[PDB]
Amino acid sequence: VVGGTEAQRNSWPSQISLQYRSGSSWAHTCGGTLIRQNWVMTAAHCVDRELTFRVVVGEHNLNQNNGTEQYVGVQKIVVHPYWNTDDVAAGYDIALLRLAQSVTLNSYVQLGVLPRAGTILANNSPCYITGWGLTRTNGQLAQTLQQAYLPTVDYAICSSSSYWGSTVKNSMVCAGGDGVRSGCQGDSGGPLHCLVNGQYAVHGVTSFVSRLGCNVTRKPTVFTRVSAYISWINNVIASN
Amino acid sequence: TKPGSCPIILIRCAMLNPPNRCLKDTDCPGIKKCCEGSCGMACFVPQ
Repeated sequence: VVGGTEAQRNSWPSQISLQYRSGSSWAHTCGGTLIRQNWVMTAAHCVDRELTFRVVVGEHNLNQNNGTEQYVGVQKIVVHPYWNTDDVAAGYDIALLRLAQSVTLNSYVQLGVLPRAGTILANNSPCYITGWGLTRTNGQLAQTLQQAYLPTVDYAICSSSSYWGSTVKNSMVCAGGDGVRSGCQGDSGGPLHCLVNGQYAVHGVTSFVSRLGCNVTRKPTVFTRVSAYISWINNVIASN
Repeated sequence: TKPGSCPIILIRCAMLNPPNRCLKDTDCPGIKKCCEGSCGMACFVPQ
């Protein structure tokens, strides 16, 4: 997250760190949202590789034991059937991971709330992106969970030619593009939290940014619109 | 290595070290172009 602030230790209890086994060590690779005690929602491009994965819940500082964390192996990986590894602009950038075990909920570990199927946010809805991503274009991963205020850019606007034109699909959500705040490498697969009628829900899955940089004026961060996959989500979980 | 050009791709997945599906144009069939995709290297039809 470029231009954010460190989040309060209990601000986003559904935020997970997806990590891969790197030699003997583990490497933070992407964000995710805890949606069930044994299920996690992420980006397809994060788990579409032959790596050994784990999830960390109640994570705050990636380099220190806070004492609030739980480590869990990944039992099942379910990638959207229409996902094309090559084409992130085609959409369907979403995957569900079945945890090896069910987590214990507490002050720091809580389920993420998804939107009612089809929910569309008006232009400029108040959202927050969270993640351990680069804090600057070509910078270093944050150590502590960061958060930045990133409001919606409705489709009509986002898909206009001064924005993302034909790149952005109606199955995606754009937020930010002020040239100051944005998601950046290592934020992928994490939530976009929006406040709608006094309630927060997870409306986005961080997907992609511009090739010219993370925070580029009129190049908002693009997320997979969760509300478009509720039935897919619903069937996977019900049957896996 | 390759007769033609790779397409410009202006979106990047917001992940570090994305998986490569080729390294050389030769890892690609026919009008084999190993190029920088939206999330790692992939095989494009040139220009």
